[PDB]
Amino acid sequence: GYNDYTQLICSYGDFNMKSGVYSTSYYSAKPVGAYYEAHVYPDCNFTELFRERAPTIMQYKREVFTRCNYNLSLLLSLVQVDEFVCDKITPEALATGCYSSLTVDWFAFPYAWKSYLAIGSADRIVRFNYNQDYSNPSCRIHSKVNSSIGISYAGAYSYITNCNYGATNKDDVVKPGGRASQQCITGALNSPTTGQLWAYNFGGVPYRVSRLTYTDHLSDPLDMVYVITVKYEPGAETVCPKQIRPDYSTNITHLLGSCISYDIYGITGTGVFQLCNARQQKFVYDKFDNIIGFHSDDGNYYCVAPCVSVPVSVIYDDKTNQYATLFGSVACQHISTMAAQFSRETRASLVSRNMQNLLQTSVGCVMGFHETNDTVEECHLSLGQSLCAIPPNTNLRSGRSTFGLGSLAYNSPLRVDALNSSEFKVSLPLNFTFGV
Amino acid sequence: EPIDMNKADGVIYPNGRTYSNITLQTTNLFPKNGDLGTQYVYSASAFISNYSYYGNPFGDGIVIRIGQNKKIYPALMLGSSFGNFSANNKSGAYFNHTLLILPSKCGTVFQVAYCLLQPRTESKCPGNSNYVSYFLADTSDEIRRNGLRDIRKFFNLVNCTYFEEFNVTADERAEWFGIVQDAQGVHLYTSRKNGFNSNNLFLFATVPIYDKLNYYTVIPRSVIAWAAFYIYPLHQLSYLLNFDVNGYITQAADC
Amino acid sequence: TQEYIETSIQKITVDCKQYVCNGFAKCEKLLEQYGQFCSKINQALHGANLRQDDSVRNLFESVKTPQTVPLTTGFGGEFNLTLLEPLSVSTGSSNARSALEELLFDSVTIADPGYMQGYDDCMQQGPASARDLICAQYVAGYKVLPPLMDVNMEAAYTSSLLGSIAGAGWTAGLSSFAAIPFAQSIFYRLNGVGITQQVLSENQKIIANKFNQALGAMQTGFTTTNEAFQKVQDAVNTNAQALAKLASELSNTFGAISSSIGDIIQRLDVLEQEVQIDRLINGRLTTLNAFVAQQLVRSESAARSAQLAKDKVNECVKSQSTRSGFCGQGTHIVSFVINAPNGLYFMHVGYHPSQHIEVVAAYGLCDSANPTNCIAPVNGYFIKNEWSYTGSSFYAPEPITTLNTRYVAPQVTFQNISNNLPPPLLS
Amino acid sequence: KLASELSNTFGAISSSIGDIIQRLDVLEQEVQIDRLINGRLTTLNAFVAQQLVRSESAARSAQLAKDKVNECVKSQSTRSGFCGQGTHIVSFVINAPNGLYFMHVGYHPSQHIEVVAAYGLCDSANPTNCIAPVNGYFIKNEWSYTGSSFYAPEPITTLNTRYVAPQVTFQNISNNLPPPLLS
Amino acid sequence: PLMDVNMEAAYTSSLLGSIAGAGWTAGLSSFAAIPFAQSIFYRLNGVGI
Amino acid sequence: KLASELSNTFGAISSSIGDIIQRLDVLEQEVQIDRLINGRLTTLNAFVA
Ligand SMILES: *[C@@H]1O[C@H](CO)[C@@H](O[C@@H]2O[C@H](CO)[C@@H](O)[C@H](O)[C@H]2NC(C)=O)[C@H](O)[C@H]1NC(C)=O
Ligand SMILES: *[C@@H]1O[C@H](CO)[C@@H](O[C@@H]2O[C@H](CO)[C@@H](O)[C@H](O)[C@H]2NC(C)=O)[C@H](O)[C@H]1NC(C)=O
Ligand SMILES: *[C@@H]1O[C@H](CO)[C@@H](O[C@@H]2O[C@H](CO)[C@@H](O)[C@H](O)[C@H]2NC(C)=O)[C@H](O)[C@H]1NC(C)=O
Ligand SMILES: *[C@@H]1O[C@H](CO)[C@@H](O[C@@H]2O[C@H](CO)[C@@H](O)[C@H](O)[C@H]2NC(C)=O)[C@H](O)[C@H]1NC(C)=O
Ligand SMILES: *[C@@H]1O[C@H](CO)[C@@H](O[C@@H]2O[C@H](CO)[C@@H](O)[C@H](O)[C@H]2NC(C)=O)[C@H](O)[C@H]1NC(C)=O
Ligand SMILES: *[C@@H]1O[C@H](CO)[C@@H](O[C@@H]2O[C@H](CO)[C@@H](O)[C@H](O)[C@H]2NC(C)=O)[C@H](O)[C@H]1NC(C)=O
Ligand SMILES: CCCCC/C=C\C/C=C\CCCCCCCC(=O)O
Ligand SMILES: *[C@@H]1O[C@H](CO)[C@@H](O)[C@H](O)[C@H]1NC(C)=O
Ligand SMILES: *[C@@H]1O[C@H](CO)[C@@H](O)[C@H](O)[C@H]1NC(C)=O
Ligand SMILES: *[C@@H]1O[C@H](CO)[C@@H](O)[C@H](O)[C@H]1NC(C)=O
Ligand SMILES: *[C@@H]1O[C@H](CO)[C@@H](O)[C@H](O)[C@H]1NC(C)=O
Ligand SMILES: *[C@@H]1O[C@H](CO)[C@@H](O)[C@H](O)[C@H]1NC(C)=O
Ligand SMILES: *[C@@H]1O[C@H](CO)[C@@H](O)[C@H](O)[C@H]1NC(C)=O
Ligand SMILES: *[C@@H]1O[C@H](CO)[C@@H](O)[C@H](O)[C@H]1NC(C)=O
Ligand SMILES: *[C@@H]1O[C@H](CO)[C@@H](O)[C@H](O)[C@H]1NC(C)=O
Ligand SMILES: *[C@@H]1O[C@H](CO)[C@@H](O)[C@H](O)[C@H]1NC(C)=O
Repeated sequence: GYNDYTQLICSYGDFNMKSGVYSTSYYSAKPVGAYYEAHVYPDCNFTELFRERAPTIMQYKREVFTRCNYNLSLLLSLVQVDEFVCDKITPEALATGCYSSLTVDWFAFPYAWKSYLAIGSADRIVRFNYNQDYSNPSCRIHSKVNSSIGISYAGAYSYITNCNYGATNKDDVVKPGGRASQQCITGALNSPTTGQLWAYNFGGVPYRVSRLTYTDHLSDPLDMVYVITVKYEPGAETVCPKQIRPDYSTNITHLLGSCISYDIYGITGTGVFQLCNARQQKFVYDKFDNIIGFHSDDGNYYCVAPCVSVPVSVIYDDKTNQYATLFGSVACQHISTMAAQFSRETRASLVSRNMQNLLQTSVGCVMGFHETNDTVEECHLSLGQSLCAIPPNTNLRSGRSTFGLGSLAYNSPLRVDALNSSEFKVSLPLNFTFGV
Repeated sequence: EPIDMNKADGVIYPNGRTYSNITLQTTNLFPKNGDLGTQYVYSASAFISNYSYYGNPFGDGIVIRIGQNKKIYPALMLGSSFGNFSANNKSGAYFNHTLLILPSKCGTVFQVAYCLLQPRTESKCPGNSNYVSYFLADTSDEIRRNGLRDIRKFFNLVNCTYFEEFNVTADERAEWFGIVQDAQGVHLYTSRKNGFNSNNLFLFATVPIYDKLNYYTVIPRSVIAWAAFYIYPLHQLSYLLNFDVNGYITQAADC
Repeated sequence: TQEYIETSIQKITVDCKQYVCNGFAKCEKLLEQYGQFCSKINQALHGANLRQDDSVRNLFESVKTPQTVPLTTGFGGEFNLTLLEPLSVSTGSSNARSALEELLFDSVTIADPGYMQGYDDCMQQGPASARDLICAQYVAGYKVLPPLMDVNMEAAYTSSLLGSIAGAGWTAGLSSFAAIPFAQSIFYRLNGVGITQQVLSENQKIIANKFNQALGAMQTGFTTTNEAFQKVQDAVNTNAQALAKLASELSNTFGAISSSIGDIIQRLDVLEQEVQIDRLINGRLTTLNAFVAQQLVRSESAARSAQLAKDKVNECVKSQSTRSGFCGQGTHIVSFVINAPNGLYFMHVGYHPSQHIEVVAAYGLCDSANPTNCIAPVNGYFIKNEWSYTGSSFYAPEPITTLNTRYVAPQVTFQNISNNLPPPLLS
Repeated sequence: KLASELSNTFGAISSSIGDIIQRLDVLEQEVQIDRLINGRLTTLNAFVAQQLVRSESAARSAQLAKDKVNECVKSQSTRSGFCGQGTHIVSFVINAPNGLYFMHVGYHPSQHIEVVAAYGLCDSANPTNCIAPVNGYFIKNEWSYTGSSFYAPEPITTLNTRYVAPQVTFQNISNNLPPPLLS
Repeated sequence: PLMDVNMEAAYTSSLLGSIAGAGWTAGLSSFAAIPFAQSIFYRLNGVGI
Repeated sequence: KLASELSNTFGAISSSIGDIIQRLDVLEQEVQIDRLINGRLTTLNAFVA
């Protein structure tokens, strides 16, 4: 990241290399600023979760949150977490980032029965009462809620132990992300507490249901289970935290042209933003799913590139140790805006600009060259399109020297004119030589 | 009026990103090609069919082709349990919470409600043994909820959790509508985005229904053929989708 | 006969560190668990591109043509070669690409990247479906290198080869160069394969017309019914397919929770993101290694085809080839070569007999009074109805002279004639 | 590319099995050892594929060397550009590491001149008696024969001409006749 | 590599010993012990000098 | 090669998708099935090359 020569040396993994034109990776591009743009929505309302009667696991309560801004720092102070089991997320990841939906399923459940909700369990509680989805990033937490928060437990807290129907006694299991059917609920709500399999007939089909209660396993620090499932759908993000990220700036006009880390609508990445002229959507994608632009809140369209995007080639000769840069397929009037992304000496050359450096060729903008008319037959420093680089005759210890540009003349063979008559012309050798 | 994949009939647009000029292979809820659906006709000469006796299975979801290939909107009743009414043996009773989609006014205002349907003990009402059927019968803003007025003469609607209203502008062209239930609730899809040919279903509402819907009935209507809408089921099918320049699905392949 | 030979592979350099990791330090630290991968990929791609340019330089060294006749509007005389001649010597611009080269390039969908201001264009225009492969160079992290020689220089080499076709191969050795006209070279080539000078002088306008129709039938020859045109198109499509395989692989999660490092870092703790980034890194390394292996195989194929094109040029364009089937069907007369996308396009004209007749011929003729004096024909037969001479490539019964016979040893199979002796057999 | 990727961990905690075994429990070391096995298996498969493609290229080059030995070092080539530029005179082959080294000696002109030549000469008294050069040209001074690879005019004799059918392009000569054309 | 440099050099030397012959006249069955200078002069004569 | 590399477990508990689905829970099914998928993709890619 000091020179283009040092970036050429760090790639290819050696110091003593031969002459040639090499493709060079970047080593001095770091994110400087930070940008954050997200929509503001009215706050999510979590009163039903913590300030009402605790739901029963047989008929648990589900609430789906959409187009609201939450605050996890307040929610975690009202509970004492005993154990959290997250699938493809973390609570630190739940405190950040935008979702399309936020589903919370909560019910009252004793803390001694964690094994009955673990994945792979074969008990009646998973089979007939609550089956977790496990197809979206979800985290199930076990918490104790104080009675001073507003939670309460009353009535009977029961769970279905068996629910089968029909003449073949087919078990009415619970699909993942589902609840017990209304037939099982109606059979349970008349079923005895002790756990006797009574028989009923709902809608012409025999049904049998048994239940058991756990209302005597609940105390004043009421044990509660909160299952939080999020969904990710880019271009449809609605639930984001009230807290804006701390470093970030909310104005992009002073960060244009520099590699910044952006958190625009729950997605994180690094890139360079530049204003460009070219709306059924906010983000703009290419054919290969790479965001190439976005529409801002004001009237402006910033097309975003990756942090490194300009192809850089280094022309180097092992004798005299000189080097030069080739910015491939890019105009010379655009390099001075993207400078911060190059090496330190190249950045120091483009800032405080001297236009002697930048020459525009048919293969891109070159640096460290001078225009010449001399042509060479051998081409060891080919730039393509019949251009060869003529290395200087001064070594690097005496100071940097410029390369020569434009070479590869035609052989121009000897011309014999046709008489176009009865006779013709022949080109015969007077002298000869032997070549091997 | 069968499903045609080359016209992309009944395909649901993927939620979120707008795809453009690429082909996409998805396996998601889609109408099966060649399905004729079930034709429902509202008379206009009051005069109804027995559409309230069926209790068709909901399955994964349904899609509806409304109007041309008079444009009278459908009325729907979705629920979890289906059975007979008491003391008359007549089918059509929906137990527990029941989703109602009622096209009030002339099809310009919609009522969506999710609540119990308690029969009334009056003559020609359910539970009276004079029962035949329930139906919806068709300036200042009091008939904006007249479909609700017709449906509350037969049922009490006593404990109601969700209620919303939607404004749609009057038109006569083709239109689609779809209902899909997942773990986030009941998703209502429509093709009212009206961009270019359209005929693609986009999400526009979500009802917080967490009980599994197992049945749907078509509420009979009478205005005093003149009405034809076809209800096609949805299946978990592999499809191949073609997006055009504007970003709409033009071709489909049933795979 | 039209034949396409693909003498090259696209030169592609890939920024390995940017491709595998999107600038994240954690990914670049986890990449060190797979060794110096990026250095090896960079060295392999550099070696492949350097060998490709060396092959191109050697192939065009075999088109040296040390002497040439300058091209003029009148070339071939009655024979029409304005299709093959440079556009500079024809009407208009000083470019050397012939009308056939322009017609061949204009009828093949190339989607030129633009080596001067490709970045800037890709920035100004929005998303598309025809230039998105070109615009993926600056997003995915690769680059398509320009060819070693400009199209003007390749057209200059082809034009200099065209001007040297008639004179080369006139006599023994390659040292001299005659400046004979194209029509005389064609007539001598037709005479060498067994057509009498009497037939050539009598039927010269018919021969010129047949050659003109054969060369002018290629105006509509660049259609979907032409096999070599489809070879050009599918070579271009194969290069585009390899490029599209380089992209569209960063969109693959490879079993991770997302296709991007930033989401994995944000959504997971510090221990699980190591294995997720390892999954993504393994996917990217598999893609890069597959691309490099494919590049090596295509380089081997391009080297083989470059050797084949060198013989085709040295054997058929620069001289008449008497070996069967090497350059087209029938009897080879003259072959032309132009520049095709990533290769060379060859056109071999051939002598095809439209009609055949059957006639009794003899091995040779002896004398009854002098059985040790026998003759055999050169480049022809001794056809009956006594015996006359034919050309062995065109039916024209002509009197036997010493200009078409040779004195050979007597054989049992030779026929004996007593009256109406040929002038070779007299005395 | 075989001894270098034995030092890679391939995502495991170590590049060796001996310390993976002794640092982890029996269930947790199976995945680490399997990661090392997968990495070394991909390395070996890549090496075998590279060996196959290199053997294909070596077979192609062996066929080329077989054809080139039988044509140029064992005989006069008389083929343009196949065995060096210019006209091929003599070639030699010596052994090189993993192949053969060829040296093709060729005849190269250094200075050229342009003279006026004829397709052949005929006699005006006998139009049916016409000659042509065999390995050279009829260059004009009246007319002389020369070689096709060296400029040295010589008198026209019967050992460098051959009788041909008359044509229109043949120059008429009636003042001085070459010995083939004289009667 | 299956062969010692001695053997390979023996093959190359034997090939060098038969440069002047083995192609003096049509057919490959005969061999002429022609001096190298005479073979070179005959090859130059066949080239067109 | 194609016939025989379908019997390999590739580090999974089984060489069959059905046994992995039956024996393990849904979180581990996607982990172990991806081990079979990756091996079969490797086999097909090697065959095509
Ligand atoms: C959050 O939800 C609770 C209950 O769901 C809301 O509390 C209700 O508020 C209305 C009017 O504010 C009262 O009429 C009800 O009696 C309240 N019910 C209960 C159970 O408290 C609360 O208002 C909501 N928060 C916000 C900000 O809207
Ligand atoms: C998110 O919730 C936390 C906790 O309720 C808020 O932190 C409180 O902020 C107020 C305002 O100064 C203080 O008076 C409290 O003492 C804070 N409580 C704690 C526990 O720190 C925080 O402000 C909320 N975030 C937002 C954006 O409102
Ligand atoms: C679902 O609906 C059924 C039928 O409407 C309800 O069952 C009724 O429950 C009440 C309360 O005990 C009884 O008086 C009725 O006799 C029952 N009817 C039948 C047909 O059994 C059931 O309670 C509902 N489920 C709920 C509300 O969760
Ligand atoms: C309509 O909702 C009310 C409110 O929940 C229900 O009244 C409850 O009924 C249950 C069962 O009889 C009692 O245990 C509760 O104490 C009642 N609560 C109140 C506030 O009265 C009523 O049953 C519902 N009606 C129907 C038909 O389901
Ligand atoms: C043409 O005449 C020659 C004789 O000059 C015939 O050749 C002879 O055939 C006899 C057959 O018994 C042999 O014994 C002689 O040795 C042959 N002589 C020569 C010189 O070949 C020849 O067969 C005759 N041609 C035909 C077609 O009959
Ligand atoms: C050499 O003489 C011959 C015989 O006169 C010429 O051949 C004739 O040329 C004229 C015109 O050039 C033609 O009209 C005749 O048809 C030719 N006769 C034959 C039999 O071909 C020949 O052209 C003369 N050479 C030159 C260079 O003029
Ligand atoms: C497998 C039956 C044969 C072996 C029987 C021997 C001992 C059985 C005792 C308890 C069986 C429990 C097995 C699963 C334990 C977790 C149950 C759950 O919470 O999911
Ligand atoms: C619940 O709140 C009361 C009221 O201050 C407090 O005394 C008690 O300690 C709290 N419970 C717990 C577990 O902290
Ligand atoms: C961002 O900064 C620019 C700098 O001139 C200013 O004009 C603009 O109003 C700012 N936008 C804000 C603060 O939203
Ligand atoms: C937008 O287009 C105008 C031409 O009308 C041009 O002057 C301007 O520079 C363009 N803006 C950008 C960001 O390229
Ligand atoms: C190179 O050639 C151009 C062509 O006109 C000329 O203008 C220029 O001065 C030349 N440069 C040098 C250094 O001679
Ligand atoms: C509805 O009416 C049709 C018409 O006769 C009849 O076939 C069908 O059985 C009826 N369905 C009922 C009564 O459920
Ligand atoms: C409704 O009643 C009919 C006959 O009266 C019976 O066949 C049918 O099963 C009943 N339906 C239900 C759901 O009980
Ligand atoms: C409805 O069916 C039940 C079941 O048989 C019967 O008891 C009842 O009388 C029927 N109602 C009428 C009105 O017939
Ligand atoms: C529907 O239209 C009525 C009448 O203009 C209006 O009062 C109501 O707010 C509208 N509803 C929505 C959701 O826009
Ligand atoms: C969309 O794809 C078609 C396919 O030919 C193409 O013609 C058209 O230009 C593309 N449009 C865009 C905006 O990429």
